Amino acid sequence: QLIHKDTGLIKEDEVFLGHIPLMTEDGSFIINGADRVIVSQIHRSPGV
Amino acid sequence: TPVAWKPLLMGVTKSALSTKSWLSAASFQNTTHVLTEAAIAGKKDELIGLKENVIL
Amino acid sequence: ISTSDPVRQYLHEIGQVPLLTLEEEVELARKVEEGMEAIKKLSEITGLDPDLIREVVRAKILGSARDPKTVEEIDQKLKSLPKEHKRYLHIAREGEAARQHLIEANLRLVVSIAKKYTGRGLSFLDLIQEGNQGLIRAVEKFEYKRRFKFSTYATWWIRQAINRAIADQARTIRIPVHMVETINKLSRTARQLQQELGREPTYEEIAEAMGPGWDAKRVEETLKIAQEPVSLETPIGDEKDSFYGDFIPDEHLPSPVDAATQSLLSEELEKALSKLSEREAMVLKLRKGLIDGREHTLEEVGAFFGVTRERIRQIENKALRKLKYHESRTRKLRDFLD
Amino acid sequence: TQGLPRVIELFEARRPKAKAVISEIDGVVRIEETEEKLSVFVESEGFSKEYKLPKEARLLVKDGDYVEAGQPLTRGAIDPHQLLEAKGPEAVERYLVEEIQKV
Amino acid sequence: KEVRKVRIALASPEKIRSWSYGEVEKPETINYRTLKPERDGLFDERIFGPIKDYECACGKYKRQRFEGKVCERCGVEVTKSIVRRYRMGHIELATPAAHIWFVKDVPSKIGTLLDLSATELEQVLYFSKYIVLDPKGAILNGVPVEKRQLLTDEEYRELRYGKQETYPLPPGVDALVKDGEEVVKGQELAPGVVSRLDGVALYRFPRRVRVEYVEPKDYRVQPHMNVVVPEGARVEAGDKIVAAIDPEEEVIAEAEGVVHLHEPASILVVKARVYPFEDDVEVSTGDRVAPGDVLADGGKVKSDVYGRVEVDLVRNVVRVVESYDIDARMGAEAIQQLLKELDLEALEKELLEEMKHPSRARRAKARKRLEVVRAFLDSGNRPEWMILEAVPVLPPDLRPMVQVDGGRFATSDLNDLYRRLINRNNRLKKLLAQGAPEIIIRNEKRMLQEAVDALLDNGRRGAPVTNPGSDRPLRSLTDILSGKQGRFRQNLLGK
Amino acid sequence: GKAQFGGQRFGEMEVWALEAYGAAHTLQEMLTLKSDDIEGRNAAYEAIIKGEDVPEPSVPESFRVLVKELQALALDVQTLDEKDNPVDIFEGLASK
Amino acid sequence: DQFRVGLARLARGVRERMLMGSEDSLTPAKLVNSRPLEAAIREFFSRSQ
DNA sequence: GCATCCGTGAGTAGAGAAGCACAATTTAACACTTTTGTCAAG
DNA sequence: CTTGACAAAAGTGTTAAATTGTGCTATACTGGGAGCCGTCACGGATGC
Ligand SMILES: [Zn+2]
Repeated sequence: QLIHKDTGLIKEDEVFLGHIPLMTEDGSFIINGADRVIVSQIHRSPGV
Repeated sequence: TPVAWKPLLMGVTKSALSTKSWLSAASFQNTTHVLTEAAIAGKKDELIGLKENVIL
Repeated sequence: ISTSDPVRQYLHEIGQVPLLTLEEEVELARKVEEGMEAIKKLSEITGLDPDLIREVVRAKILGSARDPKTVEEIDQKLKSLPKEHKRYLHIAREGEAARQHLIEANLRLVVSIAKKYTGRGLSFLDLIQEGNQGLIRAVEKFEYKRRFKFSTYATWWIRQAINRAIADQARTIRIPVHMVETINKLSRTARQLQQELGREPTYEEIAEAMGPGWDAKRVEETLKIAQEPVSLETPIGDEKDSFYGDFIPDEHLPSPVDAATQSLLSEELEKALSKLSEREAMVLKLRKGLIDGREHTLEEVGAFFGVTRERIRQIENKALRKLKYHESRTRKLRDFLD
Repeated sequence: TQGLPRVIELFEARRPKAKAVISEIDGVVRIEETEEKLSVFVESEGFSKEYKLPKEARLLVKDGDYVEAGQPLTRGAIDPHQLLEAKGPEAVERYLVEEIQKV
Repeated sequence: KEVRKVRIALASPEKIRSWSYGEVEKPETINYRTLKPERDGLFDERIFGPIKDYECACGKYKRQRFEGKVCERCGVEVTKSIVRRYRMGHIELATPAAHIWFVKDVPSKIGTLLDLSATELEQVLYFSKYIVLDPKGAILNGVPVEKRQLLTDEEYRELRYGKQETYPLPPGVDALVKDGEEVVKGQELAPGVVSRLDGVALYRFPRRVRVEYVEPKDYRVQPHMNVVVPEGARVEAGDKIVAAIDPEEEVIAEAEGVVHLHEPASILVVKARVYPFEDDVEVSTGDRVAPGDVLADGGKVKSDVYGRVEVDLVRNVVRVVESYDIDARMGAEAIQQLLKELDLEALEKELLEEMKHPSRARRAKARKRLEVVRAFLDSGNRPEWMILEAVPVLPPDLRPMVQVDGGRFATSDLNDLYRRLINRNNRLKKLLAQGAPEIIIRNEKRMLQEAVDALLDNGRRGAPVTNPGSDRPLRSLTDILSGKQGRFRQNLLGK
Repeated sequence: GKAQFGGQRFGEMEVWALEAYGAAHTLQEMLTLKSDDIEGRNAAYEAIIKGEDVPEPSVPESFRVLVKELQALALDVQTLDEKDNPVDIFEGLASK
Repeated sequence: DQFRVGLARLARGVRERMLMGSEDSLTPAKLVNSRPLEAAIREFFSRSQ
C-alpha cells in the first residue's frame, strides 16, 4: 500500500516480486534444471 | 688495499632471492621486487643455472 | 583529504569552494556572457579568429601553472589597441575568470546528480568527470537574461553528459546510442510486462508491446546484441586455479596434423605435376597460384609465355585431363580431399 | 624446535624463540646465583664478560669449567647468527648440518 | 645467432614509441555487428596486424607475394596474422604517470633518489600536496619558500593567488567601513562580524543606493541587478546607476548627484594593494607583476609588490592581490622534472661524503641511496624513465577477444584495464582543451595515475579495480606474471 | 582435462625430476617440442609420420609471451648473444 | 539473508523513484522493481559456495 | 632499542536507468561497362 | 595454333535507405557508498 501522508489517500495493489525457488520433498532444489543442496553453515554465534 | 669482509649467513629464501640471475629469482618469489631492481640495474642474466634455461 | 579514497579526496576539494548566492551567480553569469560578447567585438576589429582570442585570453587567466610564444604575441597585439578597444579585452579577461569560478562553485551539483547513475558500467569518479564536462557546456550555453536558476538549466547538461558517457563507455564492445536506448527500452518493456504477466514474457509478447516494426526475430537479435563479453579470467571451482581461458581452444593457428597434411599434399602434387611437361606444369602452377599464391588470369599468364588467352585454356585443361588419368592409375590424391 | 618446523628455521637461519646463550669469548665461567636474579661471568686472563641469564635457565656448565668461544652456556637452540660472529663460518656450517640431521 | 644472455632494463618513452606500430587512440575493440576490429582501437589491424594471413582489412590484397606491402586503402600490412602476438601499440598520455613498481616496491626507487618518503611521494603523485620547483621569491609564514618544499592546497593557494575572505552581513544592516577601506585584523566590518584578515575591504553587492542630488534618494537593488557606478561617483542627470535585464527597471539619475552605496551583501577583504589610475591601463586582469612593474599610466603608476593584477572598471583602480608566481606542481609531472634535473654524478659524490660520517645509521642510509644511484650510472638507465609518458599496449592476441562455440565473446581483463586508461586519457585531453578549472584537471590526472596503476598492478595501491556486476579484481600485468597461477610457475617452469 | 582431450600437466616438480636425472633433451622436448614450440611441434609431427627423427627444438612461445608482457610493463627485455649483440627471437616479425 | 539483501536493494530503488516525483499517478507497482530481489535470490542459488 | 603497520608467503596432480531532432557516415541495392571464361571457327 | 563469338563474372559509379554520431532539452535541485576482519610468521622499513 502507498500512503500519502499529506493527502491521506491509500493505494493498495498486489505486486509481483519474482519467483522463490521451492524445496522438493526430499530436501533439495532444482536450479536451472539441476538438483542442488544448500549446505548448512557453521560460524561463531552472535553475542557478547 | 684488499677489501676486508666478514662472512654472512642467510636463509634459503633470502639466499635464493639475492642470486645474480634475475630470471630464476623472479620465478621464485617477490617478482615485482626482483624485476624492479633488475631493470634499474640493467642486470644481464648469463643463464648459468637450470631454472633460467628451463624458462627459455 | 583522503590519501587512499579518491572519492573522499575529491569531495574535500570541492568543499573548499563556497556555494554561490543568487546575487553571486547572476554576477558571474553576466560576466561570462559579456566576456563572450567582448571577445566577438575584439575579433571583428583585430581580424583574427574569435576562438584564437578566447584561447589567448583563457591562457592568461589559467596562468603559467597550466604555443607560449604566439599566445604572448597575441596578448601584446590586443594590448596595443586604443583605450576603447582595450576595455573589451578587460571584460574578456574578467569573463573568462568568472567562467572558471562559476564552474568551480557548482561542483557539488554534479556530485549530487552523478550519484544517481552508479552501477551502470562506470565508476563514481568517471560519472563525476563526465558530468563536469556537461557542467562546462552548461556554463557556455547558460543565459542569465531568462532569470532561471543555473541549477535548473545545468542539470539538463549534467544528466546528458553522464547518460551519453554510459552509452559510449560502459561496454567493452561499444554500442551506438540509438541501439543503447533500444536495449534500454526493450529492458524496460520486458520488466513492465513481467509485473503484469507474473512471468518472463516471450519474445512475441515483448515485440507486441514495443510497437510497429517489432517482431520476435528483432527482439531476439537485439537481445543477442546486448550480450556483454565474458571474462577469460572468470574462476571455475571453489579455488582460484581454473579459469574460462583454460578451456577455450585456439582455432586460428593450424594444428600439427593440419600443417602436416598440407605439406604431404604439396609433395604429392609436386610429384603429380612432374609427370607433366615443363611449360604444361608451370601453367597449372601459375594458373592455380602454386608459385606466387594468387590465381593468375589467362591474359597475365599469356603475357609470361607470349601466348593468347585461349592458348592457356588448351594447355591448362589438357594438363587437367592427364592428371585425372594419372590419378586413376596411381590413386595418390583421393584421400587428400575428404 | 621439533620436526619439520625445526628444519625450516634451521634452513631459514631464523633466530630461535627460546635461544640459548653462548660465550662470546673463551674463559672460565663463574656462577653467582641470588634470590633475585642470575648472572654468569666468563672470567678470562684479562677479560670479564657478563650474561644476565633468567632464573629458569637450564645451565649446562658449572663453576670452574673452561668454555670455548661459541660454546652454549645455557641449553636450547643456538642462534646461528650469533655463532657465526662468535666462532666462525666453519662452526655454524658444522652446527647447521648436525642440527638438521638430528631431526 | 645463439641466445646466451637475457638483459632487463627500463624502457624510455622513445624506446616504447619505437616498439609500437601505432598509437591506440580509441577505447573501442570491435564493431558490435560486423565483429571486425575498429580503427585506432585496441584490436586495430592497421596497428597490430591482419586477422588472417596475407589479407588486409578491406580485402584488396589476398596473396602472399604482397608480403611487406601496406595497403593504400585499409592501411594494413599484408603479412602473417601471427604478428598480432608480437606487434605492440602505445598510448600517448596527456600527462606523465609514475610506474607503480618504482613507487610502491619498498623501498621506493623514486623516493630513494629524490630523498622523499613513501608518504611524501604518495601525496605528490596522487595530488594531495604541491612540491616546489621554483620558489620565485615566495615567502610563507615569514620564511622564504625553498625548492622541493611540500605545500598543502591551502598554502599553495595563498602563495599562488593571494589571501582573501568574504564576510556575510546580517540581512538589513549597513557596513561601517566604505568601499576601498584599508581594514586591519579584528576591525569590525559590520556590527555582527569582524575582519579575520587585514587588507582592503570592498562592497560586493550594494543592496541600497543613496544618491544625493545637487536631496537623497534611496533605491533598492534586486539580486538580478548590478550597480555600474562606484561609491562617490559624480553622476550627471540621466546617467545609468544600476543596471538591469529590462530597461524599465534601470535606475537612471533624475538629476546630477553623488552615489553613496549602502547595505552590502558581503564585504570582501583581500590582502591587496590598490593603485588608482586616470588614463588607460598597461596591464589586464590575470597578469602577474613584480615590484617596479608599470601598471596603468605608461610609467607613472607602477607596482611595488609581487602579486596578480585585477583591473576594476567601475572603481577605476588596479588592485594587486599580493601573491607569488611560485612554480609548484603535483603528480608524476612534478616528480619527472625532479628526476630529470637530478645529477647522478653529483649525488654520488655527496653520498660518498656521508659514508664517512661516524653514525652507523647515516652510513647505512647513504648506502641504500648510493646502491640505487650506482645502479642507474652503471646500467646507463635514465632515472626519469621510471615515469611513463607513452604506455605500451600488449599485442591483441595475448589479450584476445574470441567468440566461443556458443557464440558469446570472451575477453581478457587487460582490455577493460586498457579501456579505462584510454577513456580517462582522452577525457583529460578534452578537459585541457576546454580550459577546465584546476580542480577538475587535478581529479582527472589523479584518475589517470590510478588507471595506470590498475593496468600495471591492480590492488597494489588503493581498492582493486573490478568489472561491474562482480567483486572479482581485474587481472593486471603484474598478476599475470606473479604467483602460482602466474606465467612463470604455470607456463614456464612447468607446462 | 580428459573432457577437453588435454595433455598431462608437467609441473615444476616433474621438471625437477628430469633435471636430477640429467635428462636434458627429454626435459627440452617437454618444454618446447611437446608443449608450445609451434614450429617445433608441427615439425615434430611431420617428421614422425615420415619416419624421420624430430628436429632441433626452438624457443617456446610462452617465453615470447613473457617477453611481450614484460614490455607491456615498460621493461626492456632483450636476448643477447656471446658478443652482447641483440638477438631477435620474433623472426623479424615485431621489428619496425 | 539473501532475500533481505535483495529487498534492501529493491527498497533503495523505491526511494529514488519516490525522489523522481510524479506522485499524482504513482502506484506501488510502478515504484517497485523486483529485479534487484530476483538477482540476489538467483545469485544465492546459483553462484554461492 | 623497540613497537607497529605493511607486504610477502604458505605441496602436487585431476576434475570439475530518456527522448528526439537532424546531420553525417555507411550499407546495399541498383545500374553500368570490363574482364574473363569459353565454344565454336579456321 | 589465333579469332572470333558469346554469357556470365567481376568491377564500378550512383543513389537510396539504413545506420551512426551529435546536439539539446530553462521551476529548482549543490560533499558517496559499502563495509563493518576467526591465521600465521616472516622480513624490512619507519618512525618514536
Ligand atoms: Zn587493404
